[PDB]
Amino acid sequence: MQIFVKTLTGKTITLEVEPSDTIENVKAKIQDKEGIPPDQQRLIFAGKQLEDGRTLSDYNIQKESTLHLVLRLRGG
Amino acid sequence: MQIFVKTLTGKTITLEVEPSDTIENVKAKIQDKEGIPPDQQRLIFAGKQLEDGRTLSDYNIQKESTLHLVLRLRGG
Repeated sequence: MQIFVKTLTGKTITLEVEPSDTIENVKAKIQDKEGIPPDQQRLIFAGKQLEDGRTLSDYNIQKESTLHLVLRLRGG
Repeated sequence: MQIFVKTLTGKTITLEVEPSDTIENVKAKIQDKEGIPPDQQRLIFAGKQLEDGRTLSDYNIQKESTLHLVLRLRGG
């Protein structure tokens, strides 16, 4: 299925994923596709930050669901 | 998600947090559970002493991760 990722600049990117994909997998797609390491990605769906070890199906993410990508430096 | 907190006496407590919860909010939760003021709490993950203004996700604190709690009096 196809889901969209919205950035804070208003850009929209697309991914082909499956319900079984974990959030870290989706962050890995964004890394290969856009060059951002997962350490710097935060994914938000329905106002909730998504947990790496859970799947897209755990969050009821369906086809043409829109996630929000937020870029973040890691903790110091 | 569930996190674990380890003290200097080997005791393990647990909390139900969100990836976006700030370290300030985790200390308040420990205050809810143990009555210890946040001022007296130092939270540590991977040897790093965490910053109250960062989120758990900024430190790669995830499902069933174990933080360490050290108690210290304020400066203050």
